[PDB]
Amino acid sequence: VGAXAXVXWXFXWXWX
Amino acid sequence: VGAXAXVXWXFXWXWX
Repeated sequence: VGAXAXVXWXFXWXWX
Repeated sequence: VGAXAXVXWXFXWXWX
């Protein structure tokens, strides 16, 4: 949750 | 995985 990989920014879900 | 909350930086495991 937040940034890198998961839900948030970068990879997986959300943005980036 | 990476940053915010989980394993990596901020909350949960690793650093921050």
